[PDB]
Amino acid sequence: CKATNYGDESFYKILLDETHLKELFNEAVTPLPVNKINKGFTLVKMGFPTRIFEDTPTFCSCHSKLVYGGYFCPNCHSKVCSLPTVCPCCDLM
Amino acid sequence: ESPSLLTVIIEIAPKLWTTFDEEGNEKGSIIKVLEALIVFLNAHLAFNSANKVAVIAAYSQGIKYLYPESTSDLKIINSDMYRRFRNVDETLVEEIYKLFELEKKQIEQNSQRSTLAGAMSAGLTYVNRISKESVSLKSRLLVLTCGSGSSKDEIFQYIPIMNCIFSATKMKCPIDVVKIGGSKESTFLQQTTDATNGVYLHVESTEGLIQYLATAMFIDPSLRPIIVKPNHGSVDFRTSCYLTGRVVAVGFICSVCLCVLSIIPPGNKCPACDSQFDEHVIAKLKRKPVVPR
Amino acid sequence: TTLKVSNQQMLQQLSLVMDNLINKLDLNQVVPNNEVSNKINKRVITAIKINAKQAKHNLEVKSTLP
Amino acid sequence: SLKHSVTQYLEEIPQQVQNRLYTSPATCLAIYRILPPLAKFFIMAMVFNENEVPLLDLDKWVNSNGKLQFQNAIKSMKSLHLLIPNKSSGTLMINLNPTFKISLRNALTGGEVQNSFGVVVEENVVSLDLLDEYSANKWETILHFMVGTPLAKIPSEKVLNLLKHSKLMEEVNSTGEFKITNEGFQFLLQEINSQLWTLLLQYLKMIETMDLVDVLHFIFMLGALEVGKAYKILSETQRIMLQDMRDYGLVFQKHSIFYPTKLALMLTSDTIPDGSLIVETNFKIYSYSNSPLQIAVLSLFVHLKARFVNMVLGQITRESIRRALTNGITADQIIAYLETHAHPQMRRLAEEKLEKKLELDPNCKEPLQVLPPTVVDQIRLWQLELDRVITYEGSLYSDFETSQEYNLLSKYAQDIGVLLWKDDKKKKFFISKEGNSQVLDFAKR
Amino acid sequence: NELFQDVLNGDGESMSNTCTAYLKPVLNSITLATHKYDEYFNEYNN
Ligand SMILES: [Zn+2]
Ligand SMILES: [Zn+2]
Ligand SMILES: [Zn+2]
Repeated sequence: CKATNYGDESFYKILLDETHLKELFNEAVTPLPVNKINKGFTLVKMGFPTRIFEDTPTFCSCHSKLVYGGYFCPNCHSKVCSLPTVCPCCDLM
Repeated sequence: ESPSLLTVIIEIAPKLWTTFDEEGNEKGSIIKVLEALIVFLNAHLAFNSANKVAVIAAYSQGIKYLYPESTSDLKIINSDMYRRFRNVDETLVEEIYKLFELEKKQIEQNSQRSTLAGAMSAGLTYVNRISKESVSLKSRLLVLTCGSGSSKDEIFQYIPIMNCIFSATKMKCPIDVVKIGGSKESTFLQQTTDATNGVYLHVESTEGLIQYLATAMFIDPSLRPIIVKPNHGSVDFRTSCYLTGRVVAVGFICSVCLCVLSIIPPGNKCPACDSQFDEHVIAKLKRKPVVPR
Repeated sequence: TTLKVSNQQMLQQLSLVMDNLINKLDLNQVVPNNEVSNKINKRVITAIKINAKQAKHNLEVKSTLP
Repeated sequence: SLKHSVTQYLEEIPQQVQNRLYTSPATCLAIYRILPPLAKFFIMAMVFNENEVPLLDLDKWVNSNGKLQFQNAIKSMKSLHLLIPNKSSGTLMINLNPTFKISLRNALTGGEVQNSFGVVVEENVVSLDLLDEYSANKWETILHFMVGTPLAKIPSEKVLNLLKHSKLMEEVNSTGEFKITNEGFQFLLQEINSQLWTLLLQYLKMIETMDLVDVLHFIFMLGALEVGKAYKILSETQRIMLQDMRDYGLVFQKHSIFYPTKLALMLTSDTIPDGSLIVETNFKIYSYSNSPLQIAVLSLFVHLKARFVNMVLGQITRESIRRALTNGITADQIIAYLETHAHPQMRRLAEEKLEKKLELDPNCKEPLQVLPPTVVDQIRLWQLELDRVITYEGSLYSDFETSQEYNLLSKYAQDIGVLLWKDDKKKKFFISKEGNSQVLDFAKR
Repeated sequence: NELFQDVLNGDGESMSNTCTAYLKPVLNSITLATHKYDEYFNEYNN
């Protein structure tokens, strides 16, 4: 935990009761702050699909299963059942 | 089945309503909306005897709680009506009297921006207070916004509204929006209703507003699942660019600040967090599709 | 990207509502005239029918093909 | 069964009388709150439009999942005749009652109401000291005279007459006393809201020639009144009605102005605990209650031994249970009172036993019992002891000339459900005294 | 197209219409991909 977190020793936690364990698990949900000297800045290409409402079912490009409604990708028009997921065709989030 | 709490976020401001009167042929249309609200709240009180009502007015220089009045009277409503109804309506109209007088004194004050965000946030806090204080109560929000007035910049409104959407969703507090004005759709308020199982309605004419209120925005939280909402518009859940300002279908977002960018920012640097992107990596996006030579 | 009211007008309009509120308030006038209620109901249902059709068909769904 | 009881009474009223009942906005508002949530939603939509909506349109609003609730809502509204189904031009049109629509419109919009909600004299009185004490004592007195405990001030003849003729507190002149019945114990068990309606509903049936609508009119608006306020005085029938209302501790009069009380407001379906007691293996009762009413009801089936200021301690005995059983109280009712008046401690220990039971074997999930099962078994066993002998009154048949005649006579008795016992070997059968004439009549025929 | 024709003659329009609707989104997606390839090929090549 220490050598892997730039020497910080606060990432190895030992509980003292069941109540504290829930707190320890909950604390991990929040994003972990990044280190200054670890720079990975970049731009990620992702699109915002538009929901549809069709009368008849159609096959989904992700599971090959018939689903009534889905979101159309703005790059290849393939439909995905749920979000957020990587498009199964163009690999665009 | 169970008592429900109704919190009406009415956005009243002479600038918003005066423009509505000028564009149309109706003078003093605020009375018609105000009169409809009084009957609408009474209708909600008539649904059950254990339900409460709250009204928050977003005036030019801030927000104020019309009902319940703070612990810190003119005759405007007949005294022969039901006691509970008058106990709320009389206070509601009286606060309107005081609020207009306060607004009139500060008429020359510069109203830089709208205060709808605060009222919606304030309403959610009131909803939380009642739910925990009384123990097993449902909640609902109703936003009466006058969009006729030409807004200056709506971008600031985006962040507070999105935060309110998550809070309402967590607390199971559907929020309905009733819009009176020129613009047919509000990209933010309409988005709020869909994401929170609410009802969005737009009416051009103030007259006959009660029919809409009693027929569309009268679905109590107890029977929400069994009633199909009358909303007609559709939402794309898209956000405008930070430089062009247009809706982006496919674009780029910064890894650090999550700022949408339709095109590569000038200077190869983020315009929102001043983060420099790698020249090689951005060149990857710039590469054109592969085609046989 | 795909008339402004003067300061006096707001004061003038504010006075009109100020007088219309203090003098008296009639809630019974809120009822429609029976000529716009039909129009209001006709358009409201128009969305109900579309929504009802959408919501009636909102594991795999049953199919008709063999 | 509160909304069911009030609603059911309204359905039995003829439609001709219902139309006159909906004249006042006050009663219409009270009746509006009784319908199911879906019914209220449709009513509110229809009140403010003076037009006709086809039936199918209202069905479109309801989602597929909530389709079942639509059937109950429309059925309830139609039975009360609030909704008038009109068919014309090949379509079944739907409209709202003109009187009901106008009545609701006035109440919501503050139109002319003809003083249905009453007037204000601006002469208020302290609610806690006077209104609460008067109604509590008056309601306390009638309850004591019903549970049988001695009390100095017996109730007036009016309420006394109502109680007797009703199933409550059956009385016999030969016995010279009044005792509780099976329904009486249930009446005590029912919460205050249902307790009050039972007496009021019985009174509504008792009145004769006093108009049924007028009594209903007065009762409904009484709840609309707010406690701790004055209300000046009304119909001629409502005058004698108002005085009779004082007998039940719902309205207080000094000797022109009448003040509603907590019970009056509670009437219109308004939304450690006192009475909690400890039941344990030793058949010892420790009721943490300080109130004569709670003490009196407990004594019906508990042999009290002593009382402290904080609580009353007693013991369950075979004599005590038999005394309640003889009157007509069922054992199932007794356990319900014990279960619903349990001590918080009992639940925790029972839950702890459940948690250990789940720990050892979580495959079994039986309904938890707050009080030890041994008390339940003994109480029910005592009930079996009282039902040890079962006897029926009637007559016996014998000496049938032909077997066919015996079979024919016996078969008919079974058909009309009057045959109790029969033996083919002896060619004998016994029939109840109630159906004795029917069997004899068939014998002649 | 061949499958639709095969179903069309075999089922006589009783199933072809339903079959086309099920496969419409994928058919449009592949057509769009070819259209994009054809459109861009003209530009870069010429
Ligand atoms: Zn899928
Ligand atoms: Zn895609
Ligand atoms: Zn950035």
